[PDB]
Amino acid sequence: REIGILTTNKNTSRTHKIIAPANLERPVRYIRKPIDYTILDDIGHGVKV
Amino acid sequence: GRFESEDLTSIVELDGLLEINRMTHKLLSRYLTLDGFDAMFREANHNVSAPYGRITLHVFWELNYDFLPNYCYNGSTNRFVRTVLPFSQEFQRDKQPNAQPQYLHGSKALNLAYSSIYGSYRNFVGPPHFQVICRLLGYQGIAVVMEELLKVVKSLLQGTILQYVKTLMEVMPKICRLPRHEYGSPGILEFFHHQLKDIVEYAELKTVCFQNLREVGNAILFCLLIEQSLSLEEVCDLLHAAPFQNILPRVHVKEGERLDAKMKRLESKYAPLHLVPLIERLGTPQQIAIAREGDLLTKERLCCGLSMFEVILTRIRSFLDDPIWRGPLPSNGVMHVDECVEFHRLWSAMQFVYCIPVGTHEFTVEQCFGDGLHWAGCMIIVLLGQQRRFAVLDFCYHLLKVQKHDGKDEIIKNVPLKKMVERIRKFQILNDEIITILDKYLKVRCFQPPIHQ
Amino acid sequence: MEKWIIFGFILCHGILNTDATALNLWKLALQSSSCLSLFRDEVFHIHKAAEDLFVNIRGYNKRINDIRECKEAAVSHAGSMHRERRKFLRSALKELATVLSDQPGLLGPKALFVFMALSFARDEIIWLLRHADNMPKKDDFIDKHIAELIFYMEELRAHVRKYGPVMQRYYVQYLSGFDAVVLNELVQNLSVCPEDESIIMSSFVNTMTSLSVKQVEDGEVFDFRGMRLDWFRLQAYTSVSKASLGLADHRELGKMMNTIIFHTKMVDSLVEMLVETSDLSIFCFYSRAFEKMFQQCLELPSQSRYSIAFPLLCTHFMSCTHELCPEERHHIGDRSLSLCNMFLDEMAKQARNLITDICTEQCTLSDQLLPKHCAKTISQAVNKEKPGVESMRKNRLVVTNLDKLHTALSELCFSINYVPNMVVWEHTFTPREYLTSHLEIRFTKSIVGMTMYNQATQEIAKPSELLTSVRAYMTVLQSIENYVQIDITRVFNNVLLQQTQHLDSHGEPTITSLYTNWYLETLLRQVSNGHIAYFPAMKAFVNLPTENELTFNAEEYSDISEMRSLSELLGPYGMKFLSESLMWHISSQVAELKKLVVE
Amino acid sequence: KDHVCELLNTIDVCQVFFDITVNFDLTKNYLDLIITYTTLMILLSRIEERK
Amino acid sequence: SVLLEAIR
Amino acid sequence: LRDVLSYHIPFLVSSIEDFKDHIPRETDMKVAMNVYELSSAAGLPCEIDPAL
Repeated sequence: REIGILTTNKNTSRTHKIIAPANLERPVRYIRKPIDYTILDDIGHGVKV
Repeated sequence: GRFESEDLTSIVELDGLLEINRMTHKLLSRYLTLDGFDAMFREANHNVSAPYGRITLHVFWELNYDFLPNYCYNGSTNRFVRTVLPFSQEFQRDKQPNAQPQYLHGSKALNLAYSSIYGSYRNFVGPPHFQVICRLLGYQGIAVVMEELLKVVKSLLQGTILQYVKTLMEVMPKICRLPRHEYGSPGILEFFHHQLKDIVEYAELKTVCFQNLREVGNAILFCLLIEQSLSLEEVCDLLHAAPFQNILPRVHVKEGERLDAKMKRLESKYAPLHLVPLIERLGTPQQIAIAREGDLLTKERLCCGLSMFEVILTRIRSFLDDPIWRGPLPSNGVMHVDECVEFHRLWSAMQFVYCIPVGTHEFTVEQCFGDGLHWAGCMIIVLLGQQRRFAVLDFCYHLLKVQKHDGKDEIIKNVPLKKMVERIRKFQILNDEIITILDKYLKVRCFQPPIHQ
Repeated sequence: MEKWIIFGFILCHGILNTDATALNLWKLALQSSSCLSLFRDEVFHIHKAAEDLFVNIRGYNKRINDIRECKEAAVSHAGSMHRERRKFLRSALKELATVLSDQPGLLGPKALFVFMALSFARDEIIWLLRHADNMPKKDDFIDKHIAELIFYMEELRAHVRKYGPVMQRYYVQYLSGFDAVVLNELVQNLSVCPEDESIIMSSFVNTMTSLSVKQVEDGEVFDFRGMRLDWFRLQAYTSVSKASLGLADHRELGKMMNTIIFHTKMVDSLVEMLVETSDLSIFCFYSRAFEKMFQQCLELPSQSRYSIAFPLLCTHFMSCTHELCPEERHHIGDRSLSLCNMFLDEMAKQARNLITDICTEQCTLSDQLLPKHCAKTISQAVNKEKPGVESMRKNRLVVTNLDKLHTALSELCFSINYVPNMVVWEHTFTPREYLTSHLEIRFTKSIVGMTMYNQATQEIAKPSELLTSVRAYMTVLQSIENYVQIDITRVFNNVLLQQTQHLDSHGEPTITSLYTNWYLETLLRQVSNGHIAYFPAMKAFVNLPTENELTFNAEEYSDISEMRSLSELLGPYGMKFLSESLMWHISSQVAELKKLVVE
Repeated sequence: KDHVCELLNTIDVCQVFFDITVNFDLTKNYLDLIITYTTLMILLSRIEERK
Repeated sequence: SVLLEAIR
Repeated sequence: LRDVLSYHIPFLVSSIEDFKDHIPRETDMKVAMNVYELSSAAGLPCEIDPAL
């Protein structure tokens, strides 16, 4: 009791070196599309045609 | 009495003599009927009727008088060695009591052999001494010694050290800005020497303040080392108590056999060794209660995740309340740059003055004070929250940087440049490690934008 | 800018003959480099290609001469210039990072400095990386201090990431107080404005005025992409000829709009600006150079303080993947993970090697205190160098092995303990755990190896001599806690508690089993031969004074002190195992005796 | 490449005003597009087995 | 400290 | 072992010594064997060796 006056909790925890994510990122198929110039019309004060 | 008549380094000899006495008592108890060795030891130490025995009181006395102001720490070997010139001899220890050889190790030959064996520990203090002290002082001795050390540190910081810092602040330059790199290392060194010339001529800095700083650093180093020794002892005790507390190691697991089944079988095999359950099964109500209390005491120790240096550091920081430590608020409203109203500038001046290579007929700082002075200064700076400012703002560091950039060597006012910068390199290497250790143990302001007019 | 200037003036070489400023700019551009970078790994030589292209032209001989002079000047001075730039930038970034850490609130007012420093450091790093591998004129192209620069860039990035809210508050207050009013009063001073431009400025002013500091602290997420796109549309509208509101006569308006756009980017695009300014994904495709730099950093104790930079750099690998080619993603992520794991493992290996060396030095120091070294002193008195001297520091200019090892260990531990953890490709990484695992394995191996067991000669180290070494090792390991946040008490519990069992978890002999085998096959076996006897007076076995002398003394292994040390090392489990083996032997003896009894 | 050429022709016939210090975004985008086109063509020429 | 007085 | 444990875990050693000393010998050997095994685990000098 008399020595406990000068004691504080050390912060100690153990993890696993490498922790994997709940779900792994999957590859996405590449789909060819034409050059579209009407994709920013909804950003700011856009013009149509 | 023999232990009380010698320095702290005689603790190993005292422990050996106590072990010899315990062996003699064990041998004699076979036929005769004497009290337990603990009872006799406590009656001799007067610890039966007092919270603190003679051994702990003598240890505290030695720590206060002979240990702190005479031993200089060495971090490379983690050992203490006595100062080249003592600055304290008023200990005036008692007179060694003479007695027959039988009361001693047993005979003249045995006494001589044991003295020769224990003569190697006379000129240093290390892990063996710390562990012996921990074993002999249990917990009460450590607690009381640390309390007295905290009181001594409070007295020193608010006493002689405060007055010396106040006196040195007045003589410090009103404003000091780091010169540009165009001037060069020699001109910068000359400018620093001229600005801090008055500090160099001051004599009491290297004899009282330095001494006091060494005293405050050795105390904190002793606190840190004692704790580590205590932790080691606790871990050994815990390792020994595993069989009687149902604690088992990770058993080897092979293909075909599951870890859980193997662990269950191993626990079942060691079931008889368990005490508490066995006592409950075949024990009196009083015995069972006592056993439970004992088990609880045995399983709970400071090494189970309790730290003790942080409280000491916080108390030392709280002891710093004088405004001189921090000074007035900055004029620019962010931080001090030019003005030297902060203690970090004074510490930089101290480093500059004691980094100068001394002659061949005089001792160096390390020979007399070792690392205690640097430890105390770094602790003070860290507790004042100026480690980053000290690193950024420092005369020695800037001089070393300029010397590295230009690479010049001249004898500027009987002061070699290359040797001085090498010493500065070594000292900042030491200071960085000390500050990093201190920070590892211890662990906003928003400004307004300009307004259109 | 370098690529812009060089390629544009190569394409528009016609003006080079006429204009003088263009020629000077092109010459300065050529003199500042020797090879460009078409893409991450691809490079393009400049002077040779330029000379080849311009040779066929009619009157470009002066251009060929200028190209040759620029090539000479570059190959002469570029390395030195870049070395000096790196030397200055190292200290500049160090001081800036330290000041910002001391006063985090300064980020707002001095945000531009952080980005300028990051851009300069990144430019120098990429230049050095691309010029080291190619252009082997061969040195100034090998720098041992790049680790410090990378570490300080990472420090600045972490400071920006952690102190985003203060910058957001400062800049939203700026936009709401100064920029809004200035733009509002400047717009009214326009002679004429078409409909679309007027709507654009009205939207800008309304958006800036609607901003309030209260939205920053409540977690609101801003979005000013529309504002930037509208400003770019205004630039396009006013930058063309036959425009009522030409931007050529309103340069100050453009400057103010650029400043406001920078403020908005700071408010809402901290991560995007960080990626734009301080992305070092180039190291992913220079794996050989990255590994060489890491190895060179490790072997320097002074520069080992910044070894954590490389694994931190590994986090930037996935910043170079485009949406039009997802194939790279998996391979780049795997490479980054492998590189980070290798770097952390190498750091842990170096740390444990240094700790083992320090433990060996400490054991060598400690063994001198054993009683056997005091025989000469007892003999000199009866028949009528010391410890502590090595710890005296006459001067600090003399360096031993212990101090060097301690300094290297401290630097490496500080590097390891820089960050609690990190995320690479959504995979959390902890460097301290790696260090702990390595330490435990090393400790177990060391404990087993100090027994000095020799099956051929049946030689074994005395328990006391091994107990002292174990204690020294434990003290050294406990000393590590000052630099790292690992727990060592439970490490001792795990490592030491397994030595008590007859077989460790990994399935190798332990000290208890070796000691039991030695005692049963060398000490007790020799007693039956009459060479050793039990001396109750000394409570130990003492070799008889026979003509034949054994290779060991039973009194130096069965003494109370030796038995006490053996018990301390083994524990109740080891003592129980030894007792069980002895009881097996006694049972065999009794079974043999029963045959004689019955017969 | 065809789209880039068309855009460059449109810009040329538009007679746009370029100044990094006035309209940073426009000049930056124009120069970046030109450099990207040049580097893409050089890289395509470098690939040996496209034919 | 005061314990110093006591030991004295 | 008894000497080593006498100062490492004094409470458990004292409890074991008290339990073994005041165990009625009239009790059957079934519980006495367990008591002796527990005592010998700490190195106590049991009259009958359970391991043997």
